Amino acid sequence: MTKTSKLDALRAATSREDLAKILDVKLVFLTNVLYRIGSDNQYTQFTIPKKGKGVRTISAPTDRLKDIQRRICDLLSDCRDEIFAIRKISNNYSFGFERGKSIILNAYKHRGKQIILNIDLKDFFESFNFGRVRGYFLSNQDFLLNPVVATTLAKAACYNGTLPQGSPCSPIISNLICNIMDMRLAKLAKKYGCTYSRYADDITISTNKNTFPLEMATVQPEGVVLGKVLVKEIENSGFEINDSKTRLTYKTSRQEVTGLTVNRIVNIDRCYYKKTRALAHALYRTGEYKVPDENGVLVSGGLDKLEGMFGFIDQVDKFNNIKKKLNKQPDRYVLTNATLHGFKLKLNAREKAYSKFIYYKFFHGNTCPTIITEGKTDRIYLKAALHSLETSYPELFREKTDSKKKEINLNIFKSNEKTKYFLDLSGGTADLKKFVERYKNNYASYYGSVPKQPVIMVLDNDTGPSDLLNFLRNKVKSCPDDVTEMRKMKYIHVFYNLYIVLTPLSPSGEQTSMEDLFPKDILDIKIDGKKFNKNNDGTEYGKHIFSMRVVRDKKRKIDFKAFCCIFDAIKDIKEHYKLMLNS
Amino acid sequence: MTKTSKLDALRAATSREDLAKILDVKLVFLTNVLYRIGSDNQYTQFTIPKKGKGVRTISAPTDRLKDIQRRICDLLSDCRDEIFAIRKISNNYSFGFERGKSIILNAYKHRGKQIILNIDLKDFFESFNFGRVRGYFLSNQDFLLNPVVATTLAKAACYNGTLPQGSPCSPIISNLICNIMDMRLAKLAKKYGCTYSRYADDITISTNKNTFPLEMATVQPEGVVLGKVLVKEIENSGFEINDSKTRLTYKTSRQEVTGLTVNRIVNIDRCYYKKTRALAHALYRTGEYKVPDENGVLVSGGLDKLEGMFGFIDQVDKFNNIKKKLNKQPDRYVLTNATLHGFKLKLNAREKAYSKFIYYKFFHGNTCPTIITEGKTDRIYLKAALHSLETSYPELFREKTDSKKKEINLNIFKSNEKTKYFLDLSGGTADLKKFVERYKNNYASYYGSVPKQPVIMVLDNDTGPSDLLNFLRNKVKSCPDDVTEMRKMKYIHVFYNLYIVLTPLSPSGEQTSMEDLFPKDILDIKIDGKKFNKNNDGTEYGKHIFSMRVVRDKKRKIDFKAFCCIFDAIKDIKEHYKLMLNS
Amino acid sequence: MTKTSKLDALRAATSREDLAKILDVKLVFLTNVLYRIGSDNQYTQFTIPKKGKGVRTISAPTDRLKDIQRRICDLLSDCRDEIFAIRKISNNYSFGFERGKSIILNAYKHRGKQIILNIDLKDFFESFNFGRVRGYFLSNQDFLLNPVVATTLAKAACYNGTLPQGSPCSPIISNLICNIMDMRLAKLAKKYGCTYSRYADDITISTNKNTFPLEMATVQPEGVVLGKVLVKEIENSGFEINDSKTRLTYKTSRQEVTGLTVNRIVNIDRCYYKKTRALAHALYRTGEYKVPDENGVLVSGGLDKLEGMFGFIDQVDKFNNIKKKLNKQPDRYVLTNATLHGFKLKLNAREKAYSKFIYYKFFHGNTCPTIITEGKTDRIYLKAALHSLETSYPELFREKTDSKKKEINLNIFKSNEKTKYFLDLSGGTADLKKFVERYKNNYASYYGSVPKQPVIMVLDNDTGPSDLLNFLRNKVKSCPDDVTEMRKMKYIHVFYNLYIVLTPLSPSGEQTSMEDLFPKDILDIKIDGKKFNKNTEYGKHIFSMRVVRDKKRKIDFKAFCCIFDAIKDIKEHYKLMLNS
DNA sequence: TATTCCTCCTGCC
RNA sequence: AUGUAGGCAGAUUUGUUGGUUGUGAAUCGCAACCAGUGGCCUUAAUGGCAGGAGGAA
DNA sequence: TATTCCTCCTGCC
RNA sequence: AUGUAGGCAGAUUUGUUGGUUGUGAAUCGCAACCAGUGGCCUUAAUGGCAGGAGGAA
DNA sequence: TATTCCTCCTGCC
RNA sequence: AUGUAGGCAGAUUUGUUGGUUGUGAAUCGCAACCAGUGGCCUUAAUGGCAGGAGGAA
Repeated sequence: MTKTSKLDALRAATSREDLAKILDVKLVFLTNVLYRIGSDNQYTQFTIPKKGKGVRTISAPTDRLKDIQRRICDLLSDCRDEIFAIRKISNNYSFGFERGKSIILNAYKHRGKQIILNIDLKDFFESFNFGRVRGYFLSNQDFLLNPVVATTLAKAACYNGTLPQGSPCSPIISNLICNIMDMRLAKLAKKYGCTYSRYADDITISTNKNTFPLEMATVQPEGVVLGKVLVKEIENSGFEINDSKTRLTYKTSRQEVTGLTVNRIVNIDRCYYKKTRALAHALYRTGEYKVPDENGVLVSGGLDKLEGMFGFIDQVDKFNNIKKKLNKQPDRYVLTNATLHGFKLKLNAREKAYSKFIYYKFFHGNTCPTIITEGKTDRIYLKAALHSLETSYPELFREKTDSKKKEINLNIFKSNEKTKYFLDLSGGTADLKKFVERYKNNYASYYGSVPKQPVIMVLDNDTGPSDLLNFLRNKVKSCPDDVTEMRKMKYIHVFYNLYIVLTPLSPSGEQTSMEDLFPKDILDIKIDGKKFNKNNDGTEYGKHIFSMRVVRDKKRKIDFKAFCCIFDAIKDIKEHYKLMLNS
Repeated sequence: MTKTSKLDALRAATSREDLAKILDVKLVFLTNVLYRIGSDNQYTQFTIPKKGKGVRTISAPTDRLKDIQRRICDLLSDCRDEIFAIRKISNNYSFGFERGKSIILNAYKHRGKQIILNIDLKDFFESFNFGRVRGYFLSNQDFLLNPVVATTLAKAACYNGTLPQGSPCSPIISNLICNIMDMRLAKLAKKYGCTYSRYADDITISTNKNTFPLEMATVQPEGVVLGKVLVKEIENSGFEINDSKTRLTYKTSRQEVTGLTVNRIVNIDRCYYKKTRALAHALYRTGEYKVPDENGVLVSGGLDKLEGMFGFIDQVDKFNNIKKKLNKQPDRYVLTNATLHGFKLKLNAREKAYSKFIYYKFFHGNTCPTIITEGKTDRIYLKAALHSLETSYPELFREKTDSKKKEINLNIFKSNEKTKYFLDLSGGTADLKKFVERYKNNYASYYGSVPKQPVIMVLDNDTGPSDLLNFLRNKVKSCPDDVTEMRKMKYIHVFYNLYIVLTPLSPSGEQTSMEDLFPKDILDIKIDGKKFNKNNDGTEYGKHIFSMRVVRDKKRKIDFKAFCCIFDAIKDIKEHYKLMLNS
Repeated sequence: MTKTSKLDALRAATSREDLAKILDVKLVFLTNVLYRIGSDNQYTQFTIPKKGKGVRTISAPTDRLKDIQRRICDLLSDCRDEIFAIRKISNNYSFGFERGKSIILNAYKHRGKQIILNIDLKDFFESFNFGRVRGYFLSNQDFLLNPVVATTLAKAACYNGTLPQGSPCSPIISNLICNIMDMRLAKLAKKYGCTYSRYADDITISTNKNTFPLEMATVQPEGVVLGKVLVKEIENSGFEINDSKTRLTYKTSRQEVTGLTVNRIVNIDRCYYKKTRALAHALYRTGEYKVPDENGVLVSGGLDKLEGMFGFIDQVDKFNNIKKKLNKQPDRYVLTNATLHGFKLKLNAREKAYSKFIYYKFFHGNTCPTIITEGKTDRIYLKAALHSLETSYPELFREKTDSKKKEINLNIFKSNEKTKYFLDLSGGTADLKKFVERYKNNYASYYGSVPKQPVIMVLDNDTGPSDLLNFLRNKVKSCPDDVTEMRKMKYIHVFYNLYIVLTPLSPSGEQTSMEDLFPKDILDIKIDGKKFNKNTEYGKHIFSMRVVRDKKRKIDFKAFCCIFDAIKDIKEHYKLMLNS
């Protein structure tokens, strides 16, 4: 329990009652799912098409066997972690279905190697039969389970005397039983001077030798023929080889480990990144991009899918950056210390494409108005205020599938390290000034596309926006005469779709920030006997604690009367932009 | 004819009358040249020696036949261009005698290939016999000329059976009839993974394989043996292979395509550039260099023989610069804010030698005074004046070849993009001040040789050189504690051979420019109601329009008398420098 | 004396008296040493252990034959230099025991080569028998010595039918007699396209070819086998080949020429440099490092040993730096806008380690206080003052060998180009300000080690150190509060072990320097009728060289005790701080 | 011739 | 007023792979640099693992 | 299954 | 109130050489890049040469 | 042992 | 005063190719880096093509 003695609890168990307690399910429910309704009668088969005529068949547990198997998976994952701790070892050979392991680390193991050999195991899960699972639980030290517990686990895991593909616990059991082959193959590889790794049923054996060892594989004119020692090592561990998938790749072609290039660095497939580039280009250009859904029929993809692809590329990009940092050797020379558009000089071409896509997502292809604020707390204030006045502004909300789960119809931009890296927007005022400065070129970079929604920058009055106001006056000149009239106006219209909303002044014309919009009954509340500092100048608590324990604290019953103004402005802006699209 | 239907006119031609009309020559003259006087009785043979005591014989036509053949060459070149346009193809395989093609593009085709194969065709022009020329004009589907026109073209184009080397129309006919072999060899090369190109009779076949294809050529233990397929392709097209000139070159030796190195980039032969470097060095030291003549005895060789070699090298340098600009790999950089002598860091060694030579030509090895004037209109005024007062100043003129053509004996320096690139003289005041700054080092860089002529810097009085003069009194000390008195003498001697000449001051000593020298009668002469803005800084015609119209145009007979001061100063400077040299 | 005439004098000599006069010894002593007392009886014999089962035996002259052979060695070295000069040639195939030649140049001859062949000659000196030396001295042009002189030289230079390993003259004689094989092998190597060099008995033949010429050496299953041509060219020159030492090295292994890596540049062995790095690290962490001795037991080892190791590495570093300077590549680019710690951007890793060691030597692990100054003559003034006041301050002195060799215990820091390169201390005041700025980080860099001695910056009064005083007021703030009283103290405590000592301020308050501390009469001294410039004039250099340095006048140091008592007060203060 | 939980997307197997 | 004539098209236009980087009206091209002319799997969930984008408390 | 000594240390052979 | 069972550890975790550069609580590791999967010697003085750190006249 | 001509020079074939 | 002798000169000094870059009292050399130890053509107009240097209109 608590990542300390789950394995001890499992070993101590002597009956299905103990096992049911460990899994945290009733004994009646467990033995009803497993035995009353035989586990062999709770699997549905589906198919994944394969280009090689046939298809890949997946057996999946129905509803409740799946829950029991997920519990077994959690138990066995914790047990494996504890075994690793006890034996004082680390996972260096298995990457497939392992916690803390990814395809990136598996590829990194073989980065830059002269020759790479790829083997695939035939019918990986069908090879783990019921006898093998039960025998592993009975015989392998560190488990040595009592017969009843081991048999119950084996029956809850297996379908037709083998591990099904779609069972949640099959991955971990496969890892546990394939550790034997892992160690044998690691010994063999180290013997013949090769790096070895596995990812599910995908074995990679690389070497820096110019010729692969003859005991591992030879390149006959017929093709790649695995050596007898390696083949017998794999077959003596109870697995077969898919002879039609054995590859031997030299440095002069693309060396791929589990989908990633390893010729020089761990990289994405160039074809994949270029296709993501082209899909983003198509989205910017017309209004969308098309992908095949099931049978080659081109259907429009969503922003979610393209963002997921870009994030997949960015995972490898970020890994490479983190690795490059540890090697960076300081150098001489200087530059402009970044300028307008000078923050993209540090970015890749892939990272430049991702930056452009993120900017599009937030400011050019946004499907709802995007609100930019000037800090980490204005977002919480705006969200709370809009939630309180939901009925006052119905048009600022969307509707879910008839469950009263209404959501805010806005993109409240959240600035963090990632938007600082890609967009150059960490929430500072200088950052917003540079944002406005570059807005023209950023807008132009999207192939004449016209955003359908406005981008509203809601920020304080006279507190932060002074240089920005000077820039607006001296450069934009969106109005015939504007010096301080827009310093006190319902809103502003800077550029194509960019608007700015300043916090309304007091009746006396005072310069009031966003927090002044709360009633006086709330600004004076003391948390732990600490006076709420006015905004942040200062025994006192800053705006962070104010937002966390006052504004978001719904029990305090904060009335957002003097917030309606701001929301009203946004509403009007929406209509205004529509008129622009109608003119 | 619109650059599209000259081929149409040739097709429509049906008699010698139509051909003569197309050529724009009287029919009687054409028939006289071709028939009354045998075309074979209008040729002269001369020789070019060959390394192996050999002879390259050239048959060249006389003037009357050469004019007709030049007209035919122009006609057929237009026809070839129109055929290329019509078939919607480009010229990618032929470079020898082609418009818009050079050896640079020929070499660029093979810029970095692993193996080059060079073949040369024996007796290239003696294989285009009369039958081939006449038949090509008869049968090619783009010509299908009437038999009489084709016969007359082949008669004019041909010496006794075959094309003569020296005929103007032989090259274009060679290209037209060698396109057949070009296509055949292009197909053959594409089959065996090789780039193919031709330049006259110089065939290059390059490949990136480490072994040249066995069917194209092999390296036997006797030399290069051409594959039977390639030999048969060349011979079936009616050409012979000069077996003594077949070469196969690896990247370990110099790979040459029509005179240029193609190992990594398209470059000049290193020996040639080094020899040009040495020739310029000899010129700087002793005032002359020596190159062999026809008889074998060394002779001086002028500044135009050199400076043609420099231009030949600069052609390749400029081509490479353009390509680098195309790629340019933009990234961070800091040039250290530039400096004196900092403009030469962007130049490679070859361009540095060229820039040094240009500076020697214009400021250290002049055969006559060099006049440097800021801008681009002052030299126009100076040339017009010096032409107007030719009688007044005979010593400022030199005679031409035979009867009489007197010309300004002064290098009126012209500033342009090339001068800014190589010398850092774009025609501004700042560049002129930097020129004066560097003059001492530039003078010292020429191995102690003393210029034989002055360098006169003609400038307006204090309007632009306000800063320059400060330098002359802050670092140079050219005058004894002079600040504003120096703006009152007809000439100034900065140092060495560098003199300055400011515009004479007005009667009241007011600041003035050389433009004010023009009489005020012709000052306005406004045309179309637009006044001529003298300073072009107050739709008023600028300084260029005024210069062209008023100054360059005759029929006004401008009274050039205010410019007599500048020429008097030039005479005084010449006398001063002559006296100084005699010291 | 007249190296060119020595060759003529030797080849003109005809009697043992002439040879003795050339060697500058009395004929009686020479002939008594060489003949009366057997030359074979004046040789001690000692062994050096070998890694294998063998041992290297060395026979060395006792003490007097050693002197005779030293004179002969100098004579023959001058003769060889003259023979090089007259022949209008230079040495290119031998680096060995040759003047002006080193292992660095020997390795540089073979720098980027594809394959390196290393041969070692067996029993090098044992192959130069007496007959061979005499025959060379007799029948070789450019010497053509009289048989008496040649026989005397051979008798002096030879053990029983051999050249002693420990004889001060065996090196040069071996070089002269191996020149024949040098030319033969140089021509042979040029024939087959190879660089050839010899260093004593270490022959290196290198080629840029990917296959070594079959006539020179070939790789068979047995190993490396030298070709017949090369083996005969060596054997017919009267030398043997140590076959077990023959090596052929491709670029995929460490290519070593006389101890140095050759693969890409001339470099130190990486294992050696890393070992020195680790030894310095152990010295910084603990109080000392350890190294094995002859008997196989670890011992402390002094700063001298580690300093020598670092200097050996720095020799190659400096050679590479000079070559890189020669090649160079002009360009424009900012260099970190100078700033602090930027001077280490020009140093590579080895040079950074050496710089750290030098800084530790002079400021952290110093065994005596280190005096820093702002100029070259300040330290001379302090040294003269301490030498004159030896009896007054025995506490600032130590016995080197106790043989009345008492010497200044104060480690008076001296500045030069090397300290500017490795420490950024050229003596300028701004450099001292930067030094005080960096002192904190430099102190922290030695793994919490506590210095055992102070470090005193002796400067003048508010003349140049004004920047230092401003920095101390606006930063550090050792004292709670000060405006200008810092200029008037016995000493100032700045950091852990760093102190500043200003001169005794004038009673009226006028700023003073080292010169003002001298008596008025001493400052007024004039040489060649020239007054001494405060800062027809004399600079500080002449003042120091002729006035302070020269004890002819028994010059008096009056305003020099005060700084000495200040130094002793600093010593006591730091001792108390350590004992705190 | 700040640390949970709950939707959706990507990728590998 | 003119003034002989011998063979053109196997009918027509930028060889190619990979990797790294940059860039482009881009579901893929182009340019540079490095290495080349072996072979080869390739519509991966509803599950595991590693991530990504949001929303609530 | 600055030009002479003296002491010490390093490295190669 | 619950409910069959047929094979695991040949018992357990980061293959390796050289060069260059950087770096590290370090008598040796680690990372980057380059080239790879041949062989091999190593206790180097009291002598010579090449240097380094100082002290004195 | 202005966009037209004219002169000269370089290079390739 | 003196204080024995056994063979060297095959008689003399920086192996070399190409590319790229830099540089030099230079018709060529030198240095760095990259790749090596195959072969080999070379006096190119008065013609064509591609350029360069100038002058007039």
